[PDB]
Amino acid sequence: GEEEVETFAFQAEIAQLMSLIINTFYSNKEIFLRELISNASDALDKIRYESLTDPSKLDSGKELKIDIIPNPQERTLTLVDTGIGMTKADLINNLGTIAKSGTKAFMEALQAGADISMIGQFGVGFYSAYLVAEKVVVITKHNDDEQYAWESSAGGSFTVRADHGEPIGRGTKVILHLKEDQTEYLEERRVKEVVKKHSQFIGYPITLYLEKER
Ligand SMILES: COc1c(C)cnc(Cn2cc(C#CCC(C)(C)O)c3c(Cl)nc(N)nc32)c1C
Repeated sequence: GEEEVETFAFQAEIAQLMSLIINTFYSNKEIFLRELISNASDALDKIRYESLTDPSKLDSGKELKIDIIPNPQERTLTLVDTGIGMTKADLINNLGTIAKSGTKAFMEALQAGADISMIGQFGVGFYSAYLVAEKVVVITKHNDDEQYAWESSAGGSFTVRADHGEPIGRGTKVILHLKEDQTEYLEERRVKEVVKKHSQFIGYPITLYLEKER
């Protein structure tokens, strides 16, 4: 009803990127974590910076953090930040619009012998989620907008709806529904090893949750 879903097509360039990400043979999948962590960090930087001018921007939650939560029984890995969040326009229009050129350069660079690990230099690392995820759900809440859920299982489309499930207050929760072959990422020990390798110096506390059972 009010949480009625609308389905949208990805920009052509982004659909091909995502296909390339899903169908290229590439073993170093763990780079997805660096990119999602990097995104969480920039969103937290943004809200911190804006809060300096206008401190009431933190009324929706003072704490600036990242939690990484592996759940084996649901086959999900979640990354939750208390960053700036995304508006409806961001999710439907602006993120796609901005990412076209990065996507097009990335693919050109791949043709010319760059590797998929370099996705972050092109501003489009979010889509490396599909190295490991069959489906990605993003819950997000920006100040003065309402909470939204974005979802996609690739194949060229995404859905956006109002989300009246549990309030996140402010931020983004990226829920990675992992592929059957990628369950190593549902163990804290693996997640820890990847965070130490690639994201040790992030300027926010990253709590790695321990799976309650394997
Ligand atoms: C819907 O899913 C996505 C898609 C399709 C593409 N990219 C991203 C990456 N991304 C982008 C975020 C943003 C923003 C808008 C500004 C920069 C104005 O805050 C943004 C934010 Cl605000 N937070 C996080 N964690 N990631 C973000 C996501 C999550």
